[PDB]
Amino acid sequence: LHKNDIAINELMKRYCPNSVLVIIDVKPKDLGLPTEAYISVEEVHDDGTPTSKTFEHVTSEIGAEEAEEVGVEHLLRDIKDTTVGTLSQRITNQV
Amino acid sequence: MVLESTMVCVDNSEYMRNGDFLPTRLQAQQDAVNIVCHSKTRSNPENNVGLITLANDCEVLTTLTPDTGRILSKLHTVQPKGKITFCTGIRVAHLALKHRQGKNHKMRIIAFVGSPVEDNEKDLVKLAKRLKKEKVNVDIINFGEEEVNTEKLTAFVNTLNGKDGTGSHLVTVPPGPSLADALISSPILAG
Amino acid sequence: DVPGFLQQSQNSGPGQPAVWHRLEELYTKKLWHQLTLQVLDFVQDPCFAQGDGLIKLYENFISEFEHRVNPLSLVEIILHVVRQMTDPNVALTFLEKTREKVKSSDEAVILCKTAIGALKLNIGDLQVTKETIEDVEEMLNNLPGVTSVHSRFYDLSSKYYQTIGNHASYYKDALRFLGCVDIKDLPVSEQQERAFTLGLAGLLGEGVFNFGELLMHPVLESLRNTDRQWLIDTLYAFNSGNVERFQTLKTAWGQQPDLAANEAQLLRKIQLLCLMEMTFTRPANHRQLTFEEIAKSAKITVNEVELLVMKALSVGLVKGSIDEVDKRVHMTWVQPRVLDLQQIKGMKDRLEFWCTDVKSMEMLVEHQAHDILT
Repeated sequence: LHKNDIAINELMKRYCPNSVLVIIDVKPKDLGLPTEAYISVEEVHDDGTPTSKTFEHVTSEIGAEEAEEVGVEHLLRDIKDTTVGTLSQRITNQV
Repeated sequence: MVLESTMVCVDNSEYMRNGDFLPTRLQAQQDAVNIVCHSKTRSNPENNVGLITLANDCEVLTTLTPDTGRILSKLHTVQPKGKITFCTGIRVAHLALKHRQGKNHKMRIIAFVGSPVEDNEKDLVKLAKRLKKEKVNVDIINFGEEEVNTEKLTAFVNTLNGKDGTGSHLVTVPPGPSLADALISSPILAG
Repeated sequence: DVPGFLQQSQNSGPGQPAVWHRLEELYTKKLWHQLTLQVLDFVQDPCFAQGDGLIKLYENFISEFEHRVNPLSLVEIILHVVRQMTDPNVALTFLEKTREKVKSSDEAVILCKTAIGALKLNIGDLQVTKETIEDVEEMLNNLPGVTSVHSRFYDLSSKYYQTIGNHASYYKDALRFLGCVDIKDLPVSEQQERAFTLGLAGLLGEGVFNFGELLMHPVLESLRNTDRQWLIDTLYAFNSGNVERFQTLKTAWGQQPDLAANEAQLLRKIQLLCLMEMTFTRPANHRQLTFEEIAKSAKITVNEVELLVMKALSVGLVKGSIDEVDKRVHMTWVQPRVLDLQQIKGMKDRLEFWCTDVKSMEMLVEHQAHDILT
């Protein structure tokens, strides 16, 4: 996260309404959730530091509407669904 | 005709509104921008003109476009804040010259400076060395003054200007009742 | 009036022509900004404030019809005018005139109402001034967080602190004053009394329990090096807790006025300190405790500990509820607040142990799990 990002987001803070910032990685080596939703708001600091733009973490979920699930499932033919049973559960319980 | 890009920087400070010199000369140099962009329109209408200020926070009012129609409307609301900035004012233009449409167009950037430079000689000669390295045409225009006109600015221009043959020219305007239009129209850079 | 100004501009005191030379030079050059700068430099100088009554009005008029330079400077110099003349009667008319004269581009109304309120903070008006102060702090939540205006607002909250009405608000604003600190350029001689009344407000503050937050920032303890250490001693004693009542009794009888009636309240405030510290002391190894240590440290009987923990549950800083039948004391979640070194060591320790345990179990399980299942 660069310091200039507040100035970059300031433009859309002026012209447009409040903007949400998303940080991802260039190389998908991260096992965790690649997408982090950060809302831009001004919060009162307890220490007394001057008021500045603060990025607050917002929970998110990865999902599709209708056809995108079909497209992904067809293009992959690798990943498996929930499939309640032994292997599907024990894989999670392992990794 | 001639294929080149035009970048004009306007001074949004309050030093342009002073009562000694012209009565808010911002409108006068605005009219200058108008007549020179109309001149370029008459010569080569395919040229694009961008607009940005010299202030701390760099904000582009209008992206480079051959049509000055909406630009004339964007010439208003100068937002008279800040004082002056140099380095990032250069880096927000010369580095942004790669975002132009036509790749056959030459690189030309001018500036209107109505405030004293806060940067030392080091940053000046370094940035001049950079502009000389990437070889970009620069025309220095200063409206109004406080201290001596040209001291380190002379060596600044001399070090910044390469290719003595048909190269860049320096524009120095003294105090006077006459406007800045016919005065900046004197060199070959205008018209 | 420009040619007629030369007559009264030329004539001045013994030392005035020194600055009046540059003043009249910038006046002939007709530079408004440089004129304003020269004015501020003139005010900054320790003038005798005698024959300046003419130049104040002149620069006032000039600043009025110039409609160029920042009117805030005019606000400052007219505040110097109302400070020198001490005439609140025409002050309202002048301020209203300044508010009416300035057009609308950027909003100076916050500093204008700041000045109005500041001048109205005298014995003349109180309630309405507090109302318009609330208005002022409710004015701009926007980007100009420069806090300089809010620092002047902190001065207003100091003049409001002169009133015994609300102690807590001045401390909440004192946190902001603690966070808005820039540099040491301002006189330390003033910082003595500033940190003094800050110490008094912090001590008498009922909106805060632990004083460790005030001692947290290094600038205060760095600026208190010149001042006597009697305050730093008792503040650090309140920060690290008091196992002895002698010193806190000494600082209880240290300040005679207003500390007598609030003494018992301060005792009821610091009685929770030993509790939170003792429950934050041992994170493990039989958390279960008894009232013996509490009664020994707080030198109180066994009859008043019920009302003590009743007050503790009344504040709401502790969720502790003891289900005991036979004599016992159970403890619960508590806030670390300022800092602890042994709890940092214990933090890295318990964390390293937890981490290597989770890692060990993970590797141990996955060892056979990957082979026999996959």
